[PDB]
Amino acid sequence: AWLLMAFTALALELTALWFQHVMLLKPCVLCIYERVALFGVLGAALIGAIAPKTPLRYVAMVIWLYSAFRGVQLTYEHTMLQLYPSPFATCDFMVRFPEWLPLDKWVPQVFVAMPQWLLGIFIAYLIVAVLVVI
Amino acid sequence: AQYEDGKQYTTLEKPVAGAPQVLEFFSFFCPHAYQFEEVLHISDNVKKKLPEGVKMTKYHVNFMGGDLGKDLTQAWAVAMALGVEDKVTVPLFEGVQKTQTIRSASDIRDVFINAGIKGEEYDAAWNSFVVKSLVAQQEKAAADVQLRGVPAMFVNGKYQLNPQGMDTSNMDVFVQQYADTVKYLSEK
Ligand SMILES: COC1=C(OC)C(=O)C(CC=C(C)C)=C(C)C1=O
Ligand SMILES: [Zn+2]
Repeated sequence: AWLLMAFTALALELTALWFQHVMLLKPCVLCIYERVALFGVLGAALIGAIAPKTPLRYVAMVIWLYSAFRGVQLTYEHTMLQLYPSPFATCDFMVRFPEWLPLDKWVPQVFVAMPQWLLGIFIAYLIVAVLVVI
Repeated sequence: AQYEDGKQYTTLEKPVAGAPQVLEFFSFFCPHAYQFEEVLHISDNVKKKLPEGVKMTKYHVNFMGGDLGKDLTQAWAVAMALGVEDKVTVPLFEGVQKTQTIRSASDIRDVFINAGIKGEEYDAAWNSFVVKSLVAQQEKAAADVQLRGVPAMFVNGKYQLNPQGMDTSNMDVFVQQYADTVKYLSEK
């Protein structure tokens, strides 16, 4: 089951990290939110959970759970706010991240040199969390 | 007592000595906050609860539009420098989306004149010592309490409320809740 997500992770890890390079940095924050979540959960899955294709097999559900939860809410949010400008909402950059956890943005993001579409992928991947369980 | 830190005000890590009693960092363009001050006029609705007579302050931020951000900052500082902040505030605030003046200095200035103020004042303030001190004061003010780039009103040494901590079920009364936290921090 590892290679199953690794194929997309290998390409998705890079592809996601690809189309954000020379294309012209174009940094933000909410951007880093899905990126740190997208990479964290996809990795946590292959990097670990997605490996025991035979026992209790259910370590990934928790990992996938977080993927979309954040994903769906990272997709279905600021985006809607954009056409319905609301007070609490505003602009931002970088965004803090206590509990140490090295760089996080100071590198995962800046370590390089229309996103609306991105919204559909996560919203879709959401159901993948349930079916994959087996 | 059902009321505690976390879902009312964000607890900073270090206050800024000598900093204004109540200071708001906002932008003239980019944030949805446009409604914050233009629609809910929170800075205005909230000032109405002035406790004991605490004075409020308004600051602009440097992000977005590199030079434009900084340029608008001077403009805002120029406003505070003339003392004619309230009058030009809205016209210039509303001047961004509803007039689209985001251009050069001489342009950004032109609308400033249009706000019903005489140029003889704006001219001196364009570079005067007072203005230079004010533009820097912004950045500094923000930097002392690490902003990030969002609308937030901090209270004398105290912290700013958590807009996401409160509730959003009464766009109207929301000011009261927004204003209940500020009042408390002022003398408590
Ligand atoms: C809203 O935040 C994001 C972007 O906006 C600047 C992106 O461009 C990208 C990358 C864009 C492409 C076309 C791969 C991602 C992944 C993202 O989360
Ligand atoms: Zn109105």
